[PDB]
Amino acid sequence: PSNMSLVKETVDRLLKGYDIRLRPDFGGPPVAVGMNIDIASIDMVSEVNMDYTLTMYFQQAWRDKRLSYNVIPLNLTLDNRVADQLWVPDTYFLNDKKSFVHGVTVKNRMIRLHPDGTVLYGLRITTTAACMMDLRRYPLDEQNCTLEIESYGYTTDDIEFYWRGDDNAVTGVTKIELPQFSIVDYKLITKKVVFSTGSYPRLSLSFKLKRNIGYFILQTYMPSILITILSWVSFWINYDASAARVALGITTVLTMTTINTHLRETLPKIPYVKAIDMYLMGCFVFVFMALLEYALVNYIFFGTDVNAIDRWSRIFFPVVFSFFNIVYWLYYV
Amino acid sequence: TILSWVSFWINYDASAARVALGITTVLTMTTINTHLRETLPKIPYVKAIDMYLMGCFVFVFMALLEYALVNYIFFG
Amino acid sequence: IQTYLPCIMTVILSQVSFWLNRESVPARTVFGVTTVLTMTTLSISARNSLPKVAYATAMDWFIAVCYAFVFSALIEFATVNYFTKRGYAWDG
Ligand SMILES: *[C@@H]1O[C@H](CO)[C@@H](O[C@@H]2O[C@H](CO)[C@@H](O[C@@H]3O[C@H](CO[C@H]4O[C@H](CO)[C@@H](O)[C@H](O)[C@@H]4O)[C@@H](O)[C@H](O[C@H]4O[C@H](CO)[C@@H](O)[C@H](O)[C@@H]4O)[C@@H]3O)[C@H](O)[C@H]2NC(C)=O)[C@H](O)[C@H]1NC(C)=O
Ligand SMILES: *[C@@H]1O[C@H](CO)[C@@H](O[C@@H]2O[C@H](CO)[C@@H](O[C@@H]3O[C@H](CO[C@H]4O[C@H](CO)[C@@H](O)[C@H](O)[C@@H]4O)[C@@H](O)[C@H](O[C@H]4O[C@H](CO)[C@@H](O)[C@H](O)[C@@H]4O)[C@@H]3O)[C@H](O)[C@H]2NC(C)=O)[C@H](O)[C@H]1NC(C)=O
Ligand SMILES: *[C@@H]1O[C@H](CO)[C@@H](O[C@@H]2O[C@H](CO)[C@@H](O[C@@H]3O[C@H](CO[C@H]4O[C@H](CO)[C@@H](O)[C@H](O)[C@@H]4O)[C@@H](O)[C@H](O[C@H]4O[C@H](CO)[C@@H](O)[C@H](O)[C@@H]4O)[C@@H]3O)[C@H](O)[C@H]2NC(C)=O)[C@H](O)[C@H]1NC(C)=O
Ligand SMILES: CCCCCCCC/C=C/CCCCCCCC(=O)O[C@@H](COC(=O)CCCCCCCCCCCCCCC)COP(=O)([O-])OCC[N+](C)(C)C
Ligand SMILES: CC(=O)[C@H]1CC[C@H]2[C@@H]3CC[C@H]4C[C@H](O)CC[C@]4(C)[C@H]3CC[C@]12C
Ligand SMILES: CC(=O)[C@H]1CC[C@H]2[C@@H]3CC[C@H]4C[C@H](O)CC[C@]4(C)[C@H]3CC[C@]12C
Ligand SMILES: CCCCCCCCCCCC
Ligand SMILES: CCCCCCCCCCCC
Ligand SMILES: CCCCCCCCCCCC
Ligand SMILES: CCCCCCCCCCCC
Ligand SMILES: CCCCCCCCCCCC
Ligand SMILES: CCCCCCCCCCCC
Ligand SMILES: CCCCCCCCCCCC
Ligand SMILES: CCCCCCCCCCCC
Ligand SMILES: CCCCCCCCCCCC
Ligand SMILES: CCCCCCCC
Ligand SMILES: CCCCCCCC
Ligand SMILES: CCCCCCCC
Repeated sequence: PSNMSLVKETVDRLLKGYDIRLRPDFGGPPVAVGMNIDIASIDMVSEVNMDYTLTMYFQQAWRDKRLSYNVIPLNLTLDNRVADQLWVPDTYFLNDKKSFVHGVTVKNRMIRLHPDGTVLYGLRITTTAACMMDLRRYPLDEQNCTLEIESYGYTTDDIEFYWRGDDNAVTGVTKIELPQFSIVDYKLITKKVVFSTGSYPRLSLSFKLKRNIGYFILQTYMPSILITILSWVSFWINYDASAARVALGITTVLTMTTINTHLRETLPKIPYVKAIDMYLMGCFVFVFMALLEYALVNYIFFGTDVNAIDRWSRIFFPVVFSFFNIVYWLYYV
Repeated sequence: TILSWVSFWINYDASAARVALGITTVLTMTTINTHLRETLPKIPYVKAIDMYLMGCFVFVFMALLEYALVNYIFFG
Repeated sequence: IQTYLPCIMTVILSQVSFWLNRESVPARTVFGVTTVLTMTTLSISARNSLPKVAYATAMDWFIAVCYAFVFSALIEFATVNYFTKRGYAWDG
C-alpha cells in the first residue's frame, strides 16, 4: 500500500493549484494536440436526414507541463472523473447534429498521464455527423462524407491539431461493414479555417463511401425491367383483344408510376432527377409507348399493314430497350 | 366475402367478368391480411383475426375455383 | 404466413389460368397480369422488413422462383393465344 500512498501524493500535487481555466503554455506557443481515431462502426447512413452515425474511439494526446511527474515510473491511468478536474481541448465537430459519449457502465472516458506530461484523453463518441449527399447518380453514386474536428474557442495562436501518426492516425475503417455501402477510400486533411473571430485549426476525416448496387437490382431495377418485358406481351396479342391489351397496358403503366412514387417518397424531396429516376422515367416511356402503340393499332384499324406495325414493334421494342440499357449502364457504371 | 358470392349469380359465360371479380376479391383479401399484420409486431403464430382472415380467404378462393370448375366442366 | 403463403397462393392463382379456356383472352390476361403485379408488390414488400443487404437472401430466391413461375404462366398463355386460330369459344 506504500506505492498507493506515493501515487496519491503525486496526483494530489498535480491537481493542487491547477487552473483548469488556463490552457497549457497559456500566454505562450500553441499547444500541439495530436489526434487518432478508431472507427468502431459506421451506421445509419441515411440520405433522408443527410447524415451518418459514426461511433469512434476519439483519442487526443497533448503535452502539459503542469501534469508532469517523475517519482513514479509507470503511466498513471486515472479514473475518468479526473477529466472533469483537468484542462482538455474544447474540440467539436462542426457538422455534428447529435452526439453523445456513451453512458454505461460509467462515462466512456480514459485519462492517462505520462511522466513527460503527455495526456492521453480518449472518448467513445457516437456522433450523427451531417453529410450533404449529391444523389444525382443515385444509387450509382460515391458519397464523400466528412467529420470536421475543430477547436471552438482557441485559435491557431493557442492550439494546433495534427493526426498523431500521420496516415496511421485513423484505423479500423477497413473492418467496417456497411450494409449498402463500400468504403473505397478515406483521407485525412489538416486545414486552418478562418472565421470572423480568428483562424482555427481543422482536421477533416473524409470517407468516400461507394454505394452497393446489388440491393437496388433486387428492389428497384429488376421489377421495372420485368414490368417492361410484361408490357411487351401486349404486342403478341391480336389487335381485336381490346380488353386484354388495354388492361395489360394500363396495369403496367400504373404500376410503373406507383413504383416510382413509392420509391421517391422514402427519399428526401430533392429537386433534381436521380439516376434511378432517369431509368424509371425511361422505362415509363417504353411502357406508355406500348400502350400508345396499341392505341395507334386500334385507330389505324377501325378509323396487313396493322400487322406490320404490330410485328415491327414486336422486335424493335426489346432492341431499343436493350440499347437504352446499354447507353444508361455505360454512362452510369 | 359477401361480394365474392355475387359471382355465383353471374352468367357462366362471363369469364372476363367472374374471373376479374374473384381475382379482385382474393387479392383484396390478401391486401387486408397484410395491412392488418403490418400494424402488429412480427409475431410468429396465427391469431384469431389471422384465422378469420384465412378462413374468409379460403372461402373467396373457393368461389374463384368454383368458377374455374364450371368453366372446365363446360368448355374442357 | 406473410411472405411464403402469399407467394405460394399467387403462384397457384397463376396456375388456375391453365384450366380456363384459351378463348377467354381477357380473363387469362387479367389473371397473368394481376399475378405478376402481386408478385412484384410482394417482392418489394418482403425486402422492407430486413436491411438493405447487397446479397440476396433465401426469401429472395424463393420470391424469384415464384416470379419466374407466374411470369412463365403468362408467357405460356401468350404462346397459347398465338396459336388460337379462332375467337369464338365452345357453345352448345
Ligand atoms: C508509458 O507510455 C510510454 C508512451 O507510450 C511508453 O513508452 C513507449 O513505448 C512504446 C511501445 O509501443 C515505444 O514505441 C516503440 O518505439 C520504438 C523506437 O521508436 C523511437 O522513435 C520514435 C520516433 O517517433 C519515438 O516516438 C519513440 O519514442 C522512440 O524514441 C519503435 O521502433 C517501435 O515501433 C513499432 O514497435 C512495435 C513493433 O516492434 C509496433 O507494435 C509499434 O506499433 C511500432 O510500429 C515503437 O514505436 C516508445 O519508444 C516508448 N517511448 C516513448 C513513446 O517515448 C512506456 O513503455 C509506458 N510505460 C509503461 C506502460 O509502463
Ligand atoms: C456538458 O458537458 C460538460 C462537460 O464538461 C458537463 O459539465 C460537467 O458536468 C459534470 C456532471 O454534472 C460535473 O461534475 C460535477 O462536479 C462537481 C465538482 O466535483 C469536484 O468537487 C467535488 C466536491 O465539491 C468532489 O466530490 C469531486 O470529486 C470533484 O473534486 C460535483 O460537485 C458535482 O456533484 C454533483 O453530481 C454528483 C454525481 O454523483 C452528485 O452526487 C452530487 O450531489 C452533485 O449533484 C458533479 O459531480 C462537472 O464538474 C462538469 N464540468 C466539467 C468540466 O466536467 C455538463 O454537465 C454538460 N451539460 C451541460 C448542459 O453543460
Ligand atoms: C472529400 O472531399 C474533400 C473536399 O472538401 C477533400 O478534401 C480536399 O482534398 C484536396 C485534395 O486532397 C485538398 O486540396 C489540396 O491537397 C493538396 C495535396 O497535395 C497535393 O498538391 C500539392 C500542390 O498541388 C502537391 O505539391 C502535392 O505533391 C500533392 O500532389 C494540398 O497540398 C493542398 O494544400 C495546399 O494548397 C492550399 C490551397 O491552395 C493551401 O492553402 C495550402 O497551404 C497548401 O499550399 C490542398 O489541401 C483540400 O485541401 C481538401 N479540403 C478541402 C477542399 O476542404 C477530400 O480529399 C475528399 N476525400 C475523399 C476520400 O474523397
Ligand atoms: C441487336 C441485339 C439487341 C440485344 C437485345 C435482343 C433483342 C432481340 C429480341 C427480339 C424479340 C424476339 C422476337 C423477334 C421476332 C418477332 C416477330 C415474330 O413474330 O417472329 C416469329 C415469332 O416470334 C418468335 O419466334 C418468338 C421468339 C421470341 C420469344 C421469346 C420469349 C422468351 C421470353 C423470355 C423473357 C424472360 C425475361 C427474363 C428476364 C430478363 C414469327 O412471326 P410471324 O407471325 O409468323 O410473321 C412473319 C411471317 N411473315 C413474314 C409472312 C409476315
Ligand atoms: C393517329 C394515332 O396514331 C393516334 C394513336 C394514339 C393517339 C394519341 C393518344 C394521346 C393523346 C393525348 C392528347 O389528346 C393529345 C394527343 C394524343 C397524344 C394522341 C395523338 C394521336 C394518336 C397517336
Ligand atoms: C378439374 C377441376 O375441377 C379444376 C377446376 C380448377 C382446378 C384447380 C386450380 C388450381 C390448381 C393449382 C395447381 O395447378 C395444382 C392444381 C389446381 C389446384 C387445380 C386442380 C383442378 C381444378 C380443380
Ligand atoms: C433532365 C433529365 C430529363 C430526363 C427525361 C427522361 C428521359 C427518358 C428517355 C427515354 C428514352 C426512350
Ligand atoms: C430540365 C428541363 C426539362 C427537360 C425535359 C426533357 C424531356 C425529354 C423527354 C423525352 C421522352 C421521349
Ligand atoms: C405513338 C405510336 C407508337 C407506334 C410505335 C410503332 C413502332 C414500330 C414502327 C414500325 C412502322 C412500320
Ligand atoms: C402517329 C401519327 C399517325 C398518323 C396516322 C394517320 C391516319 C389517318 C387516318 C386514315 C387511316 C386510319
Ligand atoms: C442484351 C443487352 C441488354 C443490356 C445489357 C446491360 C449492360 C450492362 C453493362 C454494365 C457496365 C459494365
Ligand atoms: C452493374 C449492374 C448491371 C445491371 C444490368 C442490367 C441489364 C438489364 C437488361 C435487360 C434487357 C432486356
Ligand atoms: C393453423 C391455423 C389454420 C389457419 C387457417 C384456418 C382455416 C379454416 C377455415 C376454413 C373454412 C372453409
Ligand atoms: C423481384 C425480382 C425477381 C427476379 C427474378 C427474375 C425472373 C425471370 C423470369 C424468367 C421467365 C422464364
Ligand atoms: C419478349 C416478351 C415476352 C413475349 C412472349 C411471347 C412469345 C410468343 C411465342 C409464340 C410465337 C412462336
Ligand atoms: C391448417 C388447416 C388448413 C385448412 C385449409 C382448408 C382448405 C384449403
Ligand atoms: C374437384 C376436382 C376434381 C373433380 C373435377 C370434376 C370431374 C373431372
Ligand atoms: C405449415 C403449413 C403451410 C401450408 C402451405 C400452403 C400449401 C397450399
